[PDB]
Amino acid sequence: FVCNTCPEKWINFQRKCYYFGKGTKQWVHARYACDDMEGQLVSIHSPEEQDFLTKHASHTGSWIGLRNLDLKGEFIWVDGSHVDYSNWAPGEPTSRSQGEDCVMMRGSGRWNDAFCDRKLGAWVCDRLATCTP
Amino acid sequence: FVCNTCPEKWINFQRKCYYFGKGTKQWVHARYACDDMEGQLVSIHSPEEQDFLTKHASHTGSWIGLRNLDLKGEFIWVDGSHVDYSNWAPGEPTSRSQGEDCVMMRGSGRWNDAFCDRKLGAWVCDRLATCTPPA
Amino acid sequence: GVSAYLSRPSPFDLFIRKSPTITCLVVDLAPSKGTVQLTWSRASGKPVQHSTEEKQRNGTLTVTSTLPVGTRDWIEGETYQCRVTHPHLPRALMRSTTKTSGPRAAPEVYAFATPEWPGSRDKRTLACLIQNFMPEDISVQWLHNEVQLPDARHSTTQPRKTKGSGFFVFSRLEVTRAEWEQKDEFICRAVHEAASPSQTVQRAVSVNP
Amino acid sequence: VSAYLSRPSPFDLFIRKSPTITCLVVPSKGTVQLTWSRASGKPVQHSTRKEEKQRNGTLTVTSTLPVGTRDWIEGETYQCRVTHPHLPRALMRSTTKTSGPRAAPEVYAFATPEWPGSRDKRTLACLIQNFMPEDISVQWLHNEVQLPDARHSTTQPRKTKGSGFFVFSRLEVTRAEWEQKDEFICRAVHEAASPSQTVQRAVSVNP
Ligand SMILES: [Ca+2]
Ligand SMILES: [Ca+2]
Repeated sequence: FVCNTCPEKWINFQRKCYYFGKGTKQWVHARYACDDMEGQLVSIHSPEEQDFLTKHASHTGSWIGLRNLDLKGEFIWVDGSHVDYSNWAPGEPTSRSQGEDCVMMRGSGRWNDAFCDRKLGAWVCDRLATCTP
Repeated sequence: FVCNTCPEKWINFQRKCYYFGKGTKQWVHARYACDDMEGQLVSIHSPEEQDFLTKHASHTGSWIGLRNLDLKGEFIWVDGSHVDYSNWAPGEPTSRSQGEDCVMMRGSGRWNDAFCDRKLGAWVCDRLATCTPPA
Repeated sequence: GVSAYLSRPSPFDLFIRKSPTITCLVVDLAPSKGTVQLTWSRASGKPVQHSTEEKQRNGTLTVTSTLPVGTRDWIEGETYQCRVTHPHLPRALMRSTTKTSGPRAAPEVYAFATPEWPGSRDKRTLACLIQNFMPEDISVQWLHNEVQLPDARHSTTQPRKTKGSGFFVFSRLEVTRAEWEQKDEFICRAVHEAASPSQTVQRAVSVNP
Repeated sequence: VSAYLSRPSPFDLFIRKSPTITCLVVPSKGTVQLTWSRASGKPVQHSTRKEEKQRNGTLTVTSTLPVGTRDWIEGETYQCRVTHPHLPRALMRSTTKTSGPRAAPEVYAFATPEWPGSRDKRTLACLIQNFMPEDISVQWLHNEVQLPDARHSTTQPRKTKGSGFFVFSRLEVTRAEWEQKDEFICRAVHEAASPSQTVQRAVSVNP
């Protein structure tokens, strides 16, 4: 097999498809968006995967698929995976509250915890790339 | 020097004048009335004084000048004087509260503690009677 | 929409300070460019004494008139009325106040102190529970060096009913180590109608005695 | 006619994992219509209506909507709309998670000294303070079993001298409870309380 096929308007990278949505939305409204698009908020696991995203990330900042169940204190990707690869901007996560149980990605590709009721102009979705036989 | 002069509408008894007012009044409103008539609510001190009042006492009931500063728990006449003479009806004072820091007089002349915001149709004032130089 | 309030005097002002005042508070939920006219009147028709406005932090005007009353006058059962000449309600406001007439009960005083919480070595919080009293009118005070702590320093709840007939409040007071390392005794005072003698019940309270 | 909208109880949310919010409105031809809507526009679950006449000729009607655990925590805004014959311009109430700093509650629990003339009963007290946000659940325990809510009474959260909030809870207790098992637990469910959103103090009558 070979996996790099994406449905229209989706950008490919490795075995996954990525949609870079734009529009003033809260974190959970940004989560909804991705569901409706049959993907999910993005889950970053490799430095290369982040490097890709850094190039397409809006300057305004972007919503990523990382937060916690509170009944944690520990961040977890919307796909269920834990944090293996991390790209925290310095002094972040400022978490432990504060609050900021949702993580955003800067222009720089760096992550910072911001409050979830804050509205940001971009979010990144992901889904599994499809394959050519 | 003899004391029995009363101003009009005042009935005398011994050395004091007595006015037997009528009209629905609360106790404190009953108090005001007597001040405005330059007396005070009645202060009963002698069983003879009580006998006299019993015969003029409204059968509906009357307000008398007995209550407490609260910061007491003990009743005191409006003149300042303590209770020497008492004419308590059976069961009364029901005070210690209850309530009923005001003392009212029944038709029978007997005393009972009723609430102060309660309204009664009669009240009794007193003042010192005035006197007459000897000749 | 618009409401107004008229509050009895403070057991402290009445029974101890012997100069009680009532306050008529009117909360305007949107102030218009007119005046409010708070008028005072006694139910007897006797003369009222001369009585004593603010922008809140949400554009609502709060104006309060403090009428000083007679000590005896109040305790005996005089009804006081508040007549507020508003430029926006078809007719006037008639708020009326009098001595709450019925059963008494002396308040139960309890004073505790909080155990030490790590990282707050320099401060503790003293609690006072005042309960099983009636009527709800009660004054709650904290003492030190046999002078009274100012009002702001502590915080006391509105009297709620107890499971039985009484009422209860809690008072909460944060204290600095400077304070208890001067005299380690703090008095929780409650001035209540029914409390004898001298209308006072108080408990004393020590940070680790 | 006022209108209100209350957040879920941190107990329903964090422990019971089935939070509910309620729209309370405090009366003539009762064509009242409580409407529920999500700020996302997603479908809301079915809510429980109940109307009641109060002991002063006022109608008190409440709608209780159950929400998603995750959906609530993550910041969804829920709304309540009302249209009515004795109402001029429809009331529109909204509720969302209070997004701010967090502080875990300090719990302390007392039993009151013996009062002359009152032997077989005591009063337990519980001070829960320095927490935020104000949303907090208070409960009392005895022998594995959680005491009924009516049994105790807990204050509306007031601000502390610092940044936090405090509540007091008051609990009257019988001799047979404490002689059986002389231990009573004061439990706080709060957002910031770790681990598993619980702070509690145990207190004995004369320990
Ligand atoms: Ca930060
Ligand atoms: Ca009686």
